[PDB]
Parts: sequence; C-alpha cells; structure tokens
Amino acid sequence: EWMPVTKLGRLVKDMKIKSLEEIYLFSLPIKESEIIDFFLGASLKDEVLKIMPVQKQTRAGQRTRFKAFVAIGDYNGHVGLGVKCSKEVATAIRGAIILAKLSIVPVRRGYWGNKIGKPHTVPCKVTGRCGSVLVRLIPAPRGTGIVSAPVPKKLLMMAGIDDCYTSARGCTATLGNFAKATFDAISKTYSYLTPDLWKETVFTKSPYQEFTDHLVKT
Amino acid sequence: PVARSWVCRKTYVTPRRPFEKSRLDQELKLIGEYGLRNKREVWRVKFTLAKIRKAARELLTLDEKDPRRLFEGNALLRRLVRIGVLDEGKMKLDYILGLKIEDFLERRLQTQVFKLGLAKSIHHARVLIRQRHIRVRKQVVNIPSFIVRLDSQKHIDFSLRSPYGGGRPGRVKRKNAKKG
Amino acid sequence: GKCRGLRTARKLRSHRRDQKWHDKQYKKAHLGTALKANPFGGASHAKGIVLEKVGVEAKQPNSAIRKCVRVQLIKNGKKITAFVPNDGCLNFIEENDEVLVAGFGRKGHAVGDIPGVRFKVVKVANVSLLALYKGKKERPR
Amino acid sequence: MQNDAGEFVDLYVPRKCSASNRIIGAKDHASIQMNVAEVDKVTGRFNGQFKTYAICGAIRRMGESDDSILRLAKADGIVSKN
Amino acid sequence: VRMNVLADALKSINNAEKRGKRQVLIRPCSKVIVRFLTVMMKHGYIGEFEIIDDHRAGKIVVNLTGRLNKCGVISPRFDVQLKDLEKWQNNLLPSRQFGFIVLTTSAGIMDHEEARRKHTGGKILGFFF
Amino acid sequence: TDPIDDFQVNWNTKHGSGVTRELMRELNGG
RNA sequence: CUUUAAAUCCUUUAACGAGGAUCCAUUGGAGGGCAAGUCUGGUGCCAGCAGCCGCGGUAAUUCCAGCUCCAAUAGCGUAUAUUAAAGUUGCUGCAGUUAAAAAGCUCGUAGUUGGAUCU
Repeated sequence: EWMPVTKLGRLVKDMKIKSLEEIYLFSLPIKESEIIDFFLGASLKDEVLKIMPVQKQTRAGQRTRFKAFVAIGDYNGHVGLGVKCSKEVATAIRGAIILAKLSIVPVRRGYWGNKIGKPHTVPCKVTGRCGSVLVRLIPAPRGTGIVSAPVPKKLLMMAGIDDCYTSARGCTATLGNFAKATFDAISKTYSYLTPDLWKETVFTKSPYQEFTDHLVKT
Repeated sequence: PVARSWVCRKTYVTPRRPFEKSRLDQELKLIGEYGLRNKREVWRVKFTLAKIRKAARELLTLDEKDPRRLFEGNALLRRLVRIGVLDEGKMKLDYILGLKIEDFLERRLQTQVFKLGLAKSIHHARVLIRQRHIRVRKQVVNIPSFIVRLDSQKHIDFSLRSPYGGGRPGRVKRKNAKKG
Repeated sequence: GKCRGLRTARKLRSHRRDQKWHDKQYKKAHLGTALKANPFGGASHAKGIVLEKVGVEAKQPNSAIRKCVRVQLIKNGKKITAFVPNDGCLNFIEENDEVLVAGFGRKGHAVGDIPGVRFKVVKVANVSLLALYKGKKERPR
Repeated sequence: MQNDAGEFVDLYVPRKCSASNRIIGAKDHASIQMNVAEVDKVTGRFNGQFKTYAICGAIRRMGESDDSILRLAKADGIVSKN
Repeated sequence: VRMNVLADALKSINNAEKRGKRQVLIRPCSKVIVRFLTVMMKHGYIGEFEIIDDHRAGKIVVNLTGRLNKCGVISPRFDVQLKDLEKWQNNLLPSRQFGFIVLTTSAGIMDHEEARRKHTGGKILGFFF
Repeated sequence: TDPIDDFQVNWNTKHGSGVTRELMRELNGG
C-alpha cells in the first residue's frame, strides 16, 4: 500500500482532507505523489512531451542520460509538469511522472464576454517566462479552441482550458523552456488579483491545526 | 466590355498545417460519420461556421442597443434557427459561438435522408440522392449537400418517378424481367 | 529610445524608409542590381541552347559527379549551367538543342551539394524530362 | 468567480496576505499562517480562540514580516497601543 | 527635464504598489493627476488621498489598497474616437471583465465605460487595472 | 522490438530520428 | 427540335447502356521537420537522392525497383513574384556592456518635446 512519510500524507490517507484545494489554500508543499493519486486518481492523463538525451564529456567518452518531459493533469482545472533526468528512459519517465504529479497546480478558468455556463478561457492575460521563452495567454471567445503551438496546446488542453489565444517570443524550439513558460503562465492564473477576489479573506483552520489531535493521537 | 459577371467565391479554406494527427483523425471521423467525399466538404462546413462566428463576434463587439447590431443579429439568429442548427429557445448572439460543425452537417440532405429511414446507411443516402430518388416537397433534389430547412424537414419524400416511391421499374429490373 | 510625439510621423516614416535599405531582401528586391544580374531577368523559366555537357563535382562532405549542361539563353545570350535532375536524363539531352530551364528552388541560391548551380532543366526538345524519364514520351526524331 | 446566473465557479478562493492584500499562491511555501492566542481580560489565560494573520513569502524574504505582524497585532488590540 | 507629470505620478504609484507600500508621495500635483486619482478611487483601486498645499505646486499622499496591478500613462495623448475605443481596450486591458482606460473628454476626465455611456470620444490619458 | 531499448541504444546513429518516432508512439499518441 | 436570330449546352421524354460494374484516378511521398515500412531485390560515396539536416564507401528506414503504406483528390507536383509566418523593419512592437550595434567629446539652428496655476 502506501505508508505516509509526511504529516500531510497521513492526514490525506486518513480521509480528513476533503479536497486538493485545502492544501492549495494553505500553500503546503506536496512531497508524496500518493496524495495526488488519492485526490485526482484516474482523472489524471499524462503524456511525454520530449525525451532529450544529454551527454557529459568524460575521459573515456560521453556519459549519456535521458531527460523526460512529462505533462499531467485532468482536463478540468489541474495541470502539472515534471522533468527528470536518468541513466535510462523508463526510470526518467517514472520520475518525471512523479514530479509532474507533485507539481500539479490549480488552474483558474474565466469568461471572455458574457458569463454563461462553465468558465472556458483564462480569466485575463497572463504571461509565463522561462529562459527567454515568453508565453502569453489571452482570453478567447467560446468555441475558438486553443490557438497555440503544439506544446502549449497540449499543456492548455491538459489544464482544461477550452479556448485561448497564445503569443510566444524567444527560442521556443527548446521544448523544455517552452513547456515551463506555458506552465508558469497557467499557474499565474490563480495568483492574479481580479476585482472579484477583492472580498476580504476569511481564514479557516489549517489541516495541521484542525487535525492536530488526530496527528498526536498516534 | 461584356455583359458577364465575375463575382465568384471560394467556399473553403485549407488548413495551415498539412499533416497533424489530431486534425486528420477528427476530419476522418467526420467524413465517416456523415459519408462525405473528401476533406474539402469538412473544410467547407468549417468555413461556413467560421464566417458565422466572425459575424457574431463583430456584432457582439457592438453596443447592445445598437440598431445595426440588433437588426443583423436577429437576421443571423433567424437564419440559423430556420435551418435548424439553433434552438428557438436559445436565440442570442452568445449561443452562436457554442455551435459546432456537426450541428451543420446534421442538416444536410444526406443526413436527413439517412435519419428518416429512407436509406439503409449514410452512403446509401448519398447514392439515393445522387440517383434522383429523393425529392424535397414537390422538387426532386439531386445535391447531397442540400441544407434542409426546418419547414422542409417533414417533406423529404421518396420522389414520384423513382421505383422506390414511384412505381416504374428501373433499367435492371425491366431487363431481367424481360428475360423471363 | 524611439521618439513618441504627435508630430513625429515624418521622423518615424523617414527612419523606417532609410532602415529598410539595411534589410537584405528589401535591398535585393528594390535596388534593381540583382535584377540585371539575374540571367532569367525576372522570369521564372527560360529557353536555352545546350552548349556542352559538364559534370560538376559535389561539395566536400559527400562524393558524386553532378550531370549538368552549359546552356546559352535565347533572350539575352547569357551562359548558364543547369542541373539535369534524374538519372540517365543526361542521355536524353543532346548537344545543341533547346531546353527549358527553371530555377533550382532557392531563388538564385545554390541548392544542395551542387556548387554554383541554381538552375535545372525542365524540358528538352519541347518534351518534359519527366515524360522522357517515365517513358510516357520518346525523343522526337 | 460568479457567472451571470450567480453560481460560484471558482475551484477555490485563495488566501490574501494580511499585510499587502496580495494573493498567496498555491506553491508559495515561504508564506505563513500565524495564530496568535487570545487572552482573558482579567486572568491573562488562553481563551481557546486566536487571531490569524497570513503573510506571503515575498514579505518574509524582504524582512517586513515582523513589522507587518506587529502592525496587525497593534491594529487589533493584541499589542498595547504605544 | 520633467514633462508629463501624470506619467511620473502613475509610475510612482505603480512602483510603490510593486514594493507593497501603504502610501505613496506624489509631486508635483496637478488637476489631471487629481482627476485620474479620483477616477481610480471611484472604482475602489486606490482609496483616499490628501493634497498637501505648498504654495507652488501641491504634493499628494495616496493611501494604497493592495488592489492595483498596474497603472500606466499613454504618451502621446492620442485622440480616440468612440469607434476606436474597443481596439484600445483590447490592446490595454487584461480582459473585458475588469480594467479601465481613462480618457479626457469635453465632458471631463472619466473611464472608457462612462465615455461610451456619454457617447464621447476624447484623448487617451492612461489606464489602470 | 522494444521501442525504449532501441532509443537507448541507437538514438545517436543514422536511425536516431526514426527510433525517436517509434519511441514516441510507444509512450503516447506521438 | 424544349432552347435559340437556323442552332450546339443545360433542362425534359423515350430506346439501348455495369460485376475484374476493364465504364479499370491521379499526383507526390514513406529518416526527421511532416502523415506514412531500419520489408525484399539491385547498386556499393557510383548512379543518384536530398527545399534544410542529411542518405549512398556490398546487412542503404533516404538512390533504382517490387509490394505495402498516406496526403490531397479530378486534381496534384515544380519554378518564380508576392503576403502571413517576420516582435527577422518592430506605430502597436525589436534591438545597441560581452551576440550586429551609443558619434572621441562638447556646444549648437531647424525638427521633436516641454512644470503648477482661470468655476
């Protein structure tokens, strides 16, 4: 099975964290991928964006390792991206899947014009940057689809963004920086202070405080 | 100087990327579902929908109580409702952007002939239409892309001169009965 | 930085017009010197007379002998070396006959390992090289 | 967060910093949520209730988390005026 | 030299909001600065401000609610017609749900929504969101 | 033929490009 | 002889007209970019392919072919000019320490820009 190593993992396994949004609310770090496996479960669909073989020069020759770029996420508002480099492709893929699970962030969806139905696009213009690669996401009308390059399109579809406008600048040919910039732009959606979020924050008890008695009762 | 007219217009647009797997799979799914001849029919319906969406967008940018917005929006909504791609209940400019390509492909005469039981399959529907076996109201229609209106939906009959809804046997049946 | 004033239109326009001459494509397409140096003279194709057959050696990384023909254009009398594309197609060409020659696909630039060749033979003796290659047509008698 | 029908459509409502009124991100692991115990007016003992101040990691890094918590406590009567 | 005191005021407000400060001191003050600040404050972005009267050109201390993402000036002040306003909002605003373009019109200094309500185009002063 | 093994062996040969394509097919819908 | 100034054509009605329904669809490709074979035979840095990277030096995923596969389809390939891609001409909207780049320096006319303040 799974023996939790962290307090958060123990709270999640003993069915007292209702949703993944509590941990996001209290900004706690996820160090066990089994928490994400417990909350998102079978809704998560991962895929390998790229396997980049990187070589280190040695006296005998070149030492080759393979870096796996993996994007994961249910198509409903959660997306993650994980990069792991290993001596073998299968190990790198497993590690990148674990890291992408650990890096899952909540995605905020919005409306382009009239607010009818479920939110379909990004709430506003967001920009992500990773080593000269700038990715800009612009709200798009319903039914537009993702107007983007294949890598940002894959990440945005995995994030559940129905339709979006995209701009890119810099060496987007480097898939890792392109994907990381898209992930940064996607994760900036919930950090953006819009007027609908001006309402004063009402604090609730932290999972570590609200369930401290259960933690110490062991 | 001639008394002719050179007003012509291409009815489709070619995709920007010739070879991408998702688009190819989706368009082949559409062709198989609706019995189309090539990707150009898919692109033609796509172009129609894209023009409609562009018009709806440009109207939605206008003032809500703009006389031109009101007039052209009601015209476009009536045109969409008339052919049955839009519900009469949801007649607003924002519901146009919710339309998909399949909503338009369902209104072809091929689809309506297959769905009304006149044909065994969508391909049988296409060959039935192309072989002058189908009429809409009193007019024999020969074009499978005929977009059936809502008022003509209940008038897609089996013609009157075809052996299937008429009564004169065809060439093959007459020849084979003549060899009895 | 750039000037941002309501009355800076002339400065912006003149600066853009002067800076466009530092664009390679713009200078090439608007100076008119590349047009007079073009053997085709702005045309897509040209007809010439095969002066001789020549084999040009491929560029260093790979080894081959490229079957070309030295042709003289009819419009201006300029001398041209044109690649005969497929194999055996040099045998379809005889010395001192008319050939239709097009560009090599890079707009006056040499293509591939063939050095200093930017033209290719399309038709010979008013029959296409592809019809001769595929056997659809024979060389006229 | 609210559509035209009035239903709430956000995944969750993120915390805002008690000092800067900026959203605290889901991956801001330098942010804190401090509880300050409330005390009886005549016994000076824990009441079982507290006051919560959320400080983001940007304020912590720049060193004004202490001054922000001090001002929040002063503006709440936990810390004596002057 | 210092031209376009509105640009300096808006840059100071933006820089102080990035730094997380509660108050910013703006100098010199001007009528256009006060009108822009009033338009900002009516929408809840900036809160109360006080005009210090030195006998030459005022200074303004502006309280800062942490609601402001960016305030910017548009230089030069392009004349904007009511038919070109939508293009300006698409160029300048993060979305169609929030964010304002401040124009100066013969009906006064107001945001783009009011300018469309009053059927007036004008000259673009800046924006805030 | 293991697509992963082929990638680990001769990704840096004449067949590296085709071997990469076969690897992407095995992993996802690439 | 409907059509038309005599007429062809579309339309209309009749008589024949489909089972390799031989009433036989092509054009370019199959390493990547880019969709689709490190299958077989020949060739052996030759012939050739290859827009670019590259393929070919007797076990070629790339040439010449057979088969099979896929892209568009009565249409496909090629050469040029041109637009988008090009935020690689940048007004929106580029860049100028080291990648190409701020004049050796300072005055200076035109040009451009110009502090508060009137109900």
